[PDB]
Amino acid sequence: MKVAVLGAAGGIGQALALLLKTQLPSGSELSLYDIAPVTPGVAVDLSHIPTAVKIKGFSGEDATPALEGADVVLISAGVARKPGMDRSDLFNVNAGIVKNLVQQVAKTCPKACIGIITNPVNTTVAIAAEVLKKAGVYDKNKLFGVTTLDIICSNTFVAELKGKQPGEVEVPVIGGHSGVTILPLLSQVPGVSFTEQEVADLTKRIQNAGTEVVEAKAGGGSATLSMGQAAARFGLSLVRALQGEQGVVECAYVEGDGQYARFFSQPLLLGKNGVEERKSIGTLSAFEQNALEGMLDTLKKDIALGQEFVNK
Amino acid sequence: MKVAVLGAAGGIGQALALLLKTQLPSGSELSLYDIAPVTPGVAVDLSHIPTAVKIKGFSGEDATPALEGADVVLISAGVARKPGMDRSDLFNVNAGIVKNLVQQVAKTCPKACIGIITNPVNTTVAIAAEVLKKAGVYDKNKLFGVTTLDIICSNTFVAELKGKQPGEVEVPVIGGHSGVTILPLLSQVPGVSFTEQEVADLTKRIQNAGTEVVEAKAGGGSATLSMGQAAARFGLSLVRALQGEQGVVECAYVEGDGQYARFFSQPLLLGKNGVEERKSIGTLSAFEQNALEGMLDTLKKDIALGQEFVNK
Ligand SMILES: NC(=O)c1ccc[n+]([C@@H]2O[C@H](COP(=O)([O-])OP(=O)(O)OC[C@H]3O[C@@H](n4cnc5c(N)ncnc54)[C@H](O)[C@@H]3O)[C@@H](O)[C@H]2O)c1
Repeated sequence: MKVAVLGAAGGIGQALALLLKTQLPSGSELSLYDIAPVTPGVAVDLSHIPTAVKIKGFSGEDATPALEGADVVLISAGVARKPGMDRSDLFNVNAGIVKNLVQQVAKTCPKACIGIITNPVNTTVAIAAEVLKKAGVYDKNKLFGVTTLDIICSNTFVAELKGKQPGEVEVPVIGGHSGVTILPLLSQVPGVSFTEQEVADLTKRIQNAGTEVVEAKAGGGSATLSMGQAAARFGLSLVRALQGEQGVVECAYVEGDGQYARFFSQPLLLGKNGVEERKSIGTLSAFEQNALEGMLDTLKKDIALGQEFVNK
Repeated sequence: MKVAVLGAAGGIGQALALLLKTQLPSGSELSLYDIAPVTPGVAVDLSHIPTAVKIKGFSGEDATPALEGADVVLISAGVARKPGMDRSDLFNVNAGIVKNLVQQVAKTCPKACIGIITNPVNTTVAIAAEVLKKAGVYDKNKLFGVTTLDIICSNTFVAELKGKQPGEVEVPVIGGHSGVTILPLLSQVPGVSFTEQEVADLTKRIQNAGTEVVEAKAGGGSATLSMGQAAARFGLSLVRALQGEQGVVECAYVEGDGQYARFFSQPLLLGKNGVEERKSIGTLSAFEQNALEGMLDTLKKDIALGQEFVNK
């Protein structure tokens, strides 16, 4: 099976391509693509690592050469926030490239699962959906917003706080991928019970994790490595399910039953064709219930903004 | 165990910290250091990955807080080469950085094992030694020049050629870490046989693998991801050995018996005190015999340079 990374030259893309080179299954194929002229050399550098994963790099305006026969297309192209900005600012910046990149996909590998990393996810996914719809090949079970970073961050904070082994904690995270739209279902963390203030303090910390990294890098980029690792966990999950592994569950922003919004991140059962079943968000706590409602308007706005950009 | 990465904000440094954060044994501590102000931000980014490895970053002029208690110190600091340059050409821009870093290691954690990644390793390892000898704390079982990257490139090219599974091949490589001092013992590869010609092409390819990447990145930088992977393997081998594991063997550049030069790279058994035993380079073919000879001049020359730089 072939995986294609769009935006492989940036900080997130390189960390991701490194992880995938070293962790995809023997026999997999990985093609990298980016406008950056360094791109082909990023592949040559990775080609030197001794794993049964064939790698190739392409530069240019045409991504087409690395989308041929692609099964999974991970999109991390774009740019990221510096100190001050939010996640609803570089909009025209990236939305454009997402728009462009999603188009080449539709023409070249419509039936592949597409994972969107480029922020702001809430909006960029909607834009990709509209482009896929417009081109007449949209498969709503094959378009996901990679929100995995919010999951691994919540795992880490819950572990440290409660003194648990970090690999043994998995917290479900629902909603969206930015600020208020990010909701940790802490009431559902087995074996651990929290106090209202911990839930409050933790939720805040989890929602502001990205800012924590920006202020620390003092305007030297945002999270790139952990983002890389997370995108890496998600790509492998997608790849495992596509190969028939059963029981693969990941929360991800997708087009659902519209119960809360056209797009919403909830627990997903993945299978040979992408989303196999959209799990329920389960029983919420008063706090989660409270928080779930107050972010709605914000979420559909992002979605809105996304739809607009394409249809007009 | 505590691992200190010096020069952590560069491309090698960051790819290396990413791999070590997810791969060191639970319980380990990872310290990052670079003069670049972004460094502490890099650690915070990595601190978001849920593994039981505590990580912190430090910036500034003084590496002291990074070095307190380190058991392993990896030095990837310094400038990489530009298209056209050679590994020898980096001596001037890197000698002082190495000198400064190693002195702080000497004052703060003299017992730690030191891995010099900074090129030209043939020369920078010699500088480090003299510096340690002058601080009066040099342990030749504790100072190594990381050449692991020549190994993994060798296992890759050999596998692609002979149709073997990359993970099953281990070609040993001795000499030094440069265009003509890198000698792969293709004759000792258990299982495969090569033709006069094959050995000829493979050998050149392995020796210029570094340039292959610099050229391919067209000025963007040299091997950084394959290099981060190689230094990670080496660092994992060292740590497993410091912990008591047996049978740990890695080729590295160190002060040996002197049979070929003050420093030479050969198979080394690693143990709880650093280099445990330097294994014999074994059986050489006609060709390998020629190579080994052809290069000694350059090597002693390369070492001579690092020495007078500290002495003179
Ligand atoms: N052993 C090998 O196989 C091998 C392979 C490639 C490169 N290298 C060498 O490793 C070094 C690293 O290259 P790179 O690709 O990461 O380059 P890079 O330019 O991308 O990063 C180098 C980093 O060194 C840091 N640095 C410089 N002086 C410092 C000091 N005094 N204290 C702390 N940090 C300092 C810089 O801030 C920078 O982040 C170079 O000397 C390169 O030639 C080794």
